[PDB]
Amino acid sequence: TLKSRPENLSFARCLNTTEAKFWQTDFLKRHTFKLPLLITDSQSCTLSTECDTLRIDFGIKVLPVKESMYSCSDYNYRTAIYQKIDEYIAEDGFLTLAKRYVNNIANARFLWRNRKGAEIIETIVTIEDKEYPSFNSKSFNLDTFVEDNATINEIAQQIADTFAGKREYLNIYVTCFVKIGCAMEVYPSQEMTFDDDDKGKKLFKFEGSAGMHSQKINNALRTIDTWYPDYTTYEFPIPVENYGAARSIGIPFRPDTKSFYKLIDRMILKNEDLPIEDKHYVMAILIRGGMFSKK
Amino acid sequence: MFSQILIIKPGTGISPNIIISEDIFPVLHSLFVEHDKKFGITFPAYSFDKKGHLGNIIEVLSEDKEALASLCLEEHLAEVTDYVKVKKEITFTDDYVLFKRIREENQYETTARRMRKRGHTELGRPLEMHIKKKNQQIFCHAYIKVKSASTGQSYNIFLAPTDIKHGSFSAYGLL
Amino acid sequence: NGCLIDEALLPLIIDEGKRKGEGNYRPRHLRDERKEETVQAFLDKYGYCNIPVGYEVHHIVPLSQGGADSIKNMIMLSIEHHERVTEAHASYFK
Repeated sequence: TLKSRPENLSFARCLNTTEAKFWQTDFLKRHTFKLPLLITDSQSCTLSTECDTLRIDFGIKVLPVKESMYSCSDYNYRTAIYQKIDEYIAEDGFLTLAKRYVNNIANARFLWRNRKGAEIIETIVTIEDKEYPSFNSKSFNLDTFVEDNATINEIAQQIADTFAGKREYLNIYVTCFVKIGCAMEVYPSQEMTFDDDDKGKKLFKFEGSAGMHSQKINNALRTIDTWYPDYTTYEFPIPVENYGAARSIGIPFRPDTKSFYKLIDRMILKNEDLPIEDKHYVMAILIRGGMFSKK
Repeated sequence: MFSQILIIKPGTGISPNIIISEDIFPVLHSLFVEHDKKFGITFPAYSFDKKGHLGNIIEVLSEDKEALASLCLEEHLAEVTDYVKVKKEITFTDDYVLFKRIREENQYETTARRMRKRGHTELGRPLEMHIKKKNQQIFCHAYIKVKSASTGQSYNIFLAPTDIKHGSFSAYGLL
Repeated sequence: NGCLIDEALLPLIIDEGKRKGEGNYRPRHLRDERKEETVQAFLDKYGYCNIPVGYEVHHIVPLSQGGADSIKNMIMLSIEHHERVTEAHASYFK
């Protein structure tokens, strides 16, 4: 029997994302070479004349949920969280969330603006040694989740096993191929500049070349949350924040007892059973990680 | 006044203005010139507090119904279907608000060249002032970027609501 | 007719607001309270009823730094110049 959350409770993320990098190349000879693409000057970034493809390389590290809590100043709360997580493993097995994350990877949501107006999009997923067949991201929409692909099932199974208790680590390397066209414009990440003298646009330079932040790709992958109130009114997945917040509507979708804090109170403090949707949401929040401390 | 409603799907990251001015306005202009000047465009989301807020919803209006049927927006827009939503429920409405194009003013160089070509009175120091004041209004209105295929340049077409209900709108669908 | 119209006058106004409000920061209870009648009197004197489209009111010397709300310490100016002066003053003071 518990009364309140501890004065110092926090979690570490179970999905680490490496920063992106841009490598312009040609589609017809993509497995031959790759040329660097640099920021040219209000800065900008455009493909060279003799080039018609853009390639993005990044990686994801997956860690178990149980061994991913940083600080918790209550042994009783720690044991309660442990048994709740074990119950979720016994019931679900972290398979739905793994399928959703793999689906988010497969539809190439992380391209952001560069996804729009692309002739051909291809995504190849590389496990520790082996590789998986190429993904045609043009056939996957941003609204419905496919739970029938064999490769999606395999990668989701591996991710779920690394999540619950089976494996201690996983590393996934993702390469992309987008055929924008010859001498087009790409949109890397933008610096949040602090100097007040000039307010020109500043792009992201990673090892000389361009690329996106890890936070942008993490936010793109995190958008799987559909189990929120008034879903039929809106009908689009949103990212997983505490108070269901977003930026395309500017509305706190969970300003009430559907928020993560009330859910964790009704889950741990009162031991009240919850629907599988709330369990899915609270596991997604735990996977994302953050700081949850009492006042 | 038959109407057809298009929605920009929210949650895709891209701002609706880019989608409007990238693959909605040019194709709409193409079929507007192709179907000989019988359509108009309205934005049922305009709020005005400090700037243009064109918003999410767009609507195309026509006097006839068979004109909208022959427009066939379903197949022409069947490439960005994951970003826009088109409904095949053309009905009759009687609460529309029309929009008229307001005209900007050219910069120093073009106006100076036009003045030298014409009866140049060469009031160089305060001439720009006369245009800049006007621009200080036309720079706080809703606008759409467009790449002119015939001439080869790009501009910033502004628009604002009006109280008129009828008339020949434009080839652009605006008034 | 009382609007910041030319580019090459803004640094003078930023200077005037800069070299006059140093060491005068005061809390809200000591701040001079902005009133809705002073601005209306300003427009009515200057041949207006409502503020023109594309302009926002602005005090040359900020009220937060010992300024006063009156016809003297009041200028109408465009939005872009407004946030430019605002960010310059934020760069100086806070």
